[PDB]
Amino acid sequence: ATPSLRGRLARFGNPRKPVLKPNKPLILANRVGERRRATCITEMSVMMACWKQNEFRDDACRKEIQGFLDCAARAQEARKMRSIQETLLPNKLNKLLQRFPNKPYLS
Amino acid sequence: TLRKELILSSNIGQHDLDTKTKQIQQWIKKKHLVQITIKKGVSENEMEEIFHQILQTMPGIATFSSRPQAVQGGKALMCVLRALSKNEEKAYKET
Amino acid sequence: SRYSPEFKDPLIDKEYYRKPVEELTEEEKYVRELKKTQLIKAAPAGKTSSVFEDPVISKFTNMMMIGGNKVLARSLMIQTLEAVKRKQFEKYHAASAEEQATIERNPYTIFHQALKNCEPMIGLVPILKGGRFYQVPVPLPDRRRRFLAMKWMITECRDKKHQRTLMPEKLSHKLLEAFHNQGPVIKRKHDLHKMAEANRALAHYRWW
Amino acid sequence: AKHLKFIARTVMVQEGNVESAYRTLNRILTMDGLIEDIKHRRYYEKPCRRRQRESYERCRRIYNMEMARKINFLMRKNRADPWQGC
Amino acid sequence: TKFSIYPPIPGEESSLRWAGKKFEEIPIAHIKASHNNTQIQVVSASNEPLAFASCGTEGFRNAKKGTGIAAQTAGIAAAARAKQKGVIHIRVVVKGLGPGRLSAMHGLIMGGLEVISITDNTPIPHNGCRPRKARKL
RNA sequence: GAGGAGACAAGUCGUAACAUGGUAAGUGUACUGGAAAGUGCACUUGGACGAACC
RNA sequence: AAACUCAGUUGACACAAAAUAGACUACGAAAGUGGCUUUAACAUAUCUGAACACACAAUAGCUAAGACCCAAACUGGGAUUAGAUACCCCACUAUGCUUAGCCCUAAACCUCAACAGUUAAUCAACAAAACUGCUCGCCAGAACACUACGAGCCACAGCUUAAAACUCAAA
Ligand SMILES: [Mg+2]
Ligand SMILES: [Mg+2]
Ligand SMILES: [Mg+2]
Ligand SMILES: [Mg+2]
Ligand SMILES: [Mg+2]
Ligand SMILES: [Mg+2]
Ligand SMILES: [Mg+2]
Ligand SMILES: [Mg+2]
Ligand SMILES: [Mg+2]
Ligand SMILES: [Mg+2]
Ligand SMILES: [Mg+2]
Ligand SMILES: [Mg+2]
Repeated sequence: ATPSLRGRLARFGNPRKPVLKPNKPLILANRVGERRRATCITEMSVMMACWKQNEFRDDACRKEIQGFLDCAARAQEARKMRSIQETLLPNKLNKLLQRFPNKPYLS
Repeated sequence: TLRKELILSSNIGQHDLDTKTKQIQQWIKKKHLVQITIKKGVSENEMEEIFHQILQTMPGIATFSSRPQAVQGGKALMCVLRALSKNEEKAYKET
Repeated sequence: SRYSPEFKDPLIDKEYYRKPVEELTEEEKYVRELKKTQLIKAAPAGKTSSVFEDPVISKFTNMMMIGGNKVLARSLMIQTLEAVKRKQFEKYHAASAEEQATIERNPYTIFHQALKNCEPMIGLVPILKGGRFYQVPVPLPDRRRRFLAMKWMITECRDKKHQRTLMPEKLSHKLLEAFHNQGPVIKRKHDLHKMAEANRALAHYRWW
Repeated sequence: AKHLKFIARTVMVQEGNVESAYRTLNRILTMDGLIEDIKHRRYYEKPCRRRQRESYERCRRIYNMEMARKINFLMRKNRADPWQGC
Repeated sequence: TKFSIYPPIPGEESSLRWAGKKFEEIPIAHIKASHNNTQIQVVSASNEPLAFASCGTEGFRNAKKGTGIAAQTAGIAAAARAKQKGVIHIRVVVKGLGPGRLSAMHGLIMGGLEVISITDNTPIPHNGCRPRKARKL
C-alpha cells in the first residue's frame, strides 16, 4: 500500500504544517528511468602468489596459470552472454506508458 | 625548506603591494624561501625597484637568497628572498 | 574497401572441402549450401594450400617487414629457420646419445615453443575510476598475448646492442634462448609479471 | 554490551558457503536498515538535512510505488496486437 | 533436525558439534574493518588471545591498508597463526563496514580456518555520541 | 578634520555570486580574515539527488 | 603528511544524546516536541481584535556557578595552492549540557492572516485551483536603508520603530 498523501503537502484547507515538500510535482510521468549501468580476482591472486614464491617461473605454476586464463576466457564469455541477455526493458515499458498515458488535466 | 612563490605586476597597487609584503614578511618569519617574480603590467630597473622596496620593509629580517635575474625572455624579473641566518643577524645587530 | 560487405573471406583448406558429405552435421551442410551462393574475396597473395604454410611464421614475417619488403622479410625468416636448424643439428651431432633423444631439431617447433614461452599471461592497462588512470593488471586475450610475444622478439632482435650481427643470427640465438626459457625476451615477460604483481593491489580498479 | 553474545546479527553457515552466509547477513542488515544507518552516522547529518532527506525519500517511495502499481496494472496489455492491420 | 540459520542458544541442549566442541566453546575471530585498516584477533571461548593480524602489521601502509587485498593478507596471517595455535572452526564476529569486511573472512578461510557463524557487531549507537561534521569537497 | 551614500569613472589584488559557479546558495548569530568572504550552531529551498526493480 | 604509541578482546562505568517504530502525520499559539515511568496539564459555548499592553519566542550570544563523553567557531600544526587568513587531515578552547538570570533575533517561510461560506459562472505567468462576506495588520518606483537622528529596552560592536538629502529611469 502506498503511503497516504492526505494532508501531507502545504495546501489551502490543510491546517497542519506540510509533511512533504516535493521539489517536483507528485504526478506520474509517462516514462520510466533508463536502465543504469573487476572480475575473477581470486584466481589472479592465486597465480600471482605462486609466481611470487616461485620467482615467476610459469613451468611449476602451470595449473594456476591455466586456471587464470580459463577464468579470464569465462569472464569474456559471461560479458557476451550478459550483453545478449540484456538486449521489462525501459523502451517497451515507455511504449506501454505512452499507450496508457497519465492525464493530469481535464478533457 | 618550503618554497613560496609570488607573481606581481609592474603596475601593482600600493595597497596590494603592502598586503603581499605582509605575507612575505610572515613567510620569512616562518623561514621559507620566497621566490618573487615580477612581470610587465616599464623598465627592468624600475621593476627591480619593486624588489628593493619590498626588501626595505625587512631591514634585518630578509635578504636575497638569489639576486634579481631577467627570466622569461627578459619579460619578467625573478628573485629569491630568505631569512637572515643567525650569524648574519648577529652581524647586523653588531652593525 | 573495394569489397562490398556481401563478400566473405575465402576458406583455403583442402581437408575442409574434401571432408565426406556423410560426416557433415545439418548446420555444416547448411553452411556449405549457403556458401554455394555467397560472393568470396579473392585469395590474398600471402596464404595458399601448401602443406608447409605456417600462419604464425607468416605473421612473424609480416611483423618483421619494413616498408613493404616482403622478399627481404621472408629471406630473413628462412635464414633464421635455417640457422636454428643448423645449430640444433650441430648440437645433436656433438651431443651424446643420452641427450640426443631430447635435443630438438624441428625449427618450426622451436619457434612455436619460443613464442609460447614469451607469451605474457597478464598485462598492464590504464583503467580509470573517478577520473584518474592507473596501470591496473588485467588478463591479456590470446591475440594480444601472441602479438606481444612476437613484437617483443622482433624488438629485442632489432635492438642496437647486437652490432654487426645479422638479423638471422640474432633472431636464431634469441629464439633458442626463449625455447630454453632464458634470454632478454623471457626477462621482459618476467618484468611485466613482476610489475603486475607489484600493482596487484589495484586489481579492483578494473570494472570489466 | 549487557546483552548475550552471538544471538544478535549472527548467521550460521550452511555446508561451509561463507559467501552465502555473508550474503544472507548483508540482506538482513540492509532490510533492517543498519547498513544505511551506519553510512549516514559516519558523519553528523544536521537535523534540517535529515528532514529534507527523509521527505525526499518519502516522496521518492510514493512515486516509485505508484509507478510500480501502474506498470503492474498495465503489464497485461503487453499482449500481441489483436487487431493488427486494422 | 534441519539446518537453521539461527545460532544454537546457550544452555539449550543441542546436538550440533564442531571438532567435538559445542558452539559456546568454539574460538571467536573478531574482525574490525575500519575505514582504512582491517584488524583480526582470534581469541578462545574464554577470551584468551591466540592470534592477531592487521593490514598495517602485514606491511601495507597508508591507503594500501584499506583494500580488500590487504584484508585478505591479514586474514591469511591470522588464520595461519590460529591454526598453529590449535584452532579449526571459528565463530566470526566483524564490527565495521570497511573494505576489509568480507575480504578478511575470505583470507581467514584461505588460511585454513573454517567458519561456522558470521556475526555483525558493528557498533550502532541509538544516537548517543555526536559524530564529526560532514565533509565539503 | 574626518566618516557614510550616490554618481562619474579607468585601473590594482582576488574570483565571492549567477551552471551542482568549480566547497549549492541564503537567514539569524559568534569568532576570524587585504578583500570579496571562511567557519561553527540552528533554520529555508528562493538546489539537486537522475524519480518501477536494479 | 602531520598526530598518538598506543591497538584488539573481556568486565565495570554519564549531569552527553535519545537506532528501529516513523511507509505514522499526532501534540502545541508559534518557537518547538519522536528513550521509559509517574504527577500536574493542554484558555474561551460567538467571531475579529495590539508600535497600544501582558506572556512566550529555535540557534547564536552575555553573566555567575557546575558537568564535559563527543562535536566544535577561534587558535596551533600538516597538506594543497601563484597565494589559501579557505576547502582536506590532526589537536583543542569558547560553545552545545544543568541551575538562575539576561538577550529578544531567524529563508521565525507552509514566504499563502483570523473567522464563515461556495464550487458557480475558471484563470496574466509560475506556485499550492478560483472566489465571496467580514475584521485587523501592512503596502504605494529603485537605491540611500535590517541606515542617520529621536525614543524605548538588564540590551553598550545590540535590538525594535525608522527617515531625509544627493542619484536614476528604471528597479
Ligand atoms: Mg566562484
Ligand atoms: Mg559555491
Ligand atoms: Mg553557510
Ligand atoms: Mg577560518
Ligand atoms: Mg480573539
Ligand atoms: Mg501581535
Ligand atoms: Mg530566545
Ligand atoms: Mg568544552
Ligand atoms: Mg521554522
Ligand atoms: Mg536583523
Ligand atoms: Mg539599527
Ligand atoms: Mg540611536
